[PDB]
Amino acid sequence: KRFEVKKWNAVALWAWDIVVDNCAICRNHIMDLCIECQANQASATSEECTVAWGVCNHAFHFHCISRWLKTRQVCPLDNREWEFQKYGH
Amino acid sequence: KRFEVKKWNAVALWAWDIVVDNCAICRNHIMDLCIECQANQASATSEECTVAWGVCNHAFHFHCISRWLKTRQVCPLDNREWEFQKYGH
Amino acid sequence: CGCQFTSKLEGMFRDMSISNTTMDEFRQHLQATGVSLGGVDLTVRVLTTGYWPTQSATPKCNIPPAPRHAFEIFRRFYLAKHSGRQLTLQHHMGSADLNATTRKHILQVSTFQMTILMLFNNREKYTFEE
Amino acid sequence: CGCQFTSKLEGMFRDMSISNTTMDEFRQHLQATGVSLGGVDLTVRVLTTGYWPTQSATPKCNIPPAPRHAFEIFRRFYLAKHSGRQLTLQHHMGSADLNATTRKHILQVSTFQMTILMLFNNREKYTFEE
Ligand SMILES: [Zn+2]
Ligand SMILES: [Zn+2]
Ligand SMILES: [Zn+2]
Ligand SMILES: [Zn+2]
Ligand SMILES: [Zn+2]
Ligand SMILES: [Zn+2]
Repeated sequence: KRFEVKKWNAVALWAWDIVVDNCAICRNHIMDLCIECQANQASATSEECTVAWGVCNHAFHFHCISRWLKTRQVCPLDNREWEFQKYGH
Repeated sequence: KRFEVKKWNAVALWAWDIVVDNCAICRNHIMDLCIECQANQASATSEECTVAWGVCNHAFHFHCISRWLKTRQVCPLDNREWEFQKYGH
Repeated sequence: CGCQFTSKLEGMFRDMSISNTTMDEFRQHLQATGVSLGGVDLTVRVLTTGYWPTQSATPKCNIPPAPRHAFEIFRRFYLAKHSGRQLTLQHHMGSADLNATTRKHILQVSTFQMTILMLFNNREKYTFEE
Repeated sequence: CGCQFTSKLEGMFRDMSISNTTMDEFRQHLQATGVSLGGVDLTVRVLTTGYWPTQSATPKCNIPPAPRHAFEIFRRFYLAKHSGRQLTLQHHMGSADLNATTRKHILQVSTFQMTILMLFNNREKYTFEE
């Protein structure tokens, strides 16, 4: 051949079993609102109902784990202190 | 085809990095005597200079780790309590 | 007989637990990947050298290519998930279910006749020399 | 600034440490199997979604077959050893060294021109439509 690849420097991103189809706290989805918001509008009045990403690569609705912080303080699928490293998908 | 295999029940045996070519205590081999025996006969007078297998699947000369039990009591390549589950290769 | 001897038996049972846990884990990971998995039901058991003595001299032969590929994939999975160890091949242990074919009757081979019957499948009319 | 965003930077450095450790581990495990001629040289890293934002929309395009096989190998190895590290496929990151051939001068592609040049290698005289 005329051109051949010798080295590769790909970067691999990983995500845990967040179950994009069932929120691990509310069991609706990784998007499309939550149990306490339901309808899309539901008198939104600004604020937000996006996805929250932790330091453990877990994803839930911001509302779900914001409320869950009052019940416990360690991400339910593990035993790690939950951070708020990202907001939204 | 006339005969096709559907199920298989193979049993896999595993061994740790015992370094069959260098004893992790004396650095001679996994066989062929040890540092304090050297020559094959060396006034053997019965007794034994075989291989000792632990509960952690580590293998050294019986003489080497028998002497090493006086220096420490946790297998050097790990932090496990060393057993004597087998004698010889 | 004393707990001094039953301790090894308890360790053997712990090894059995480890083997079945690793088996279900490898099945779950094959559900996501499992490229080389010729043996459909790869029931692979992981044991430790100390508990179970070597049969005679750790045998080797013309293992069937589909079970060869299945065992290779299982060993690669086991050497990755459980790192720090090496997997050996042997034949004097285990069993298998051979699906034969008027109905489809499934036979059984105890990891001894798999190579001979695979050679027969590749080409019949063999003998001891073959 | 204080221990508000510097903690995030320390976490990013920890992620860098994790990435290089996983890289050397995957190189060591590649030294073991060596099946196909696609893993000749691999400086692949492992990052977490939270630390590093997604580039645009995670591009998913035709990758070259040798690099494609290499990435498959990497993904499988990771999901087995560090079970839970499902490698997503992206292209807006990384680089590569293309060995061209009067001497043998090695070019460099930042994971963008690899697919186009691979298509050229498969068949020259292409255009935008191709
Ligand atoms: Zn939810
Ligand atoms: Zn909501
Ligand atoms: Zn978590
Ligand atoms: Zn020694
Ligand atoms: Zn000796
Ligand atoms: Zn040990």
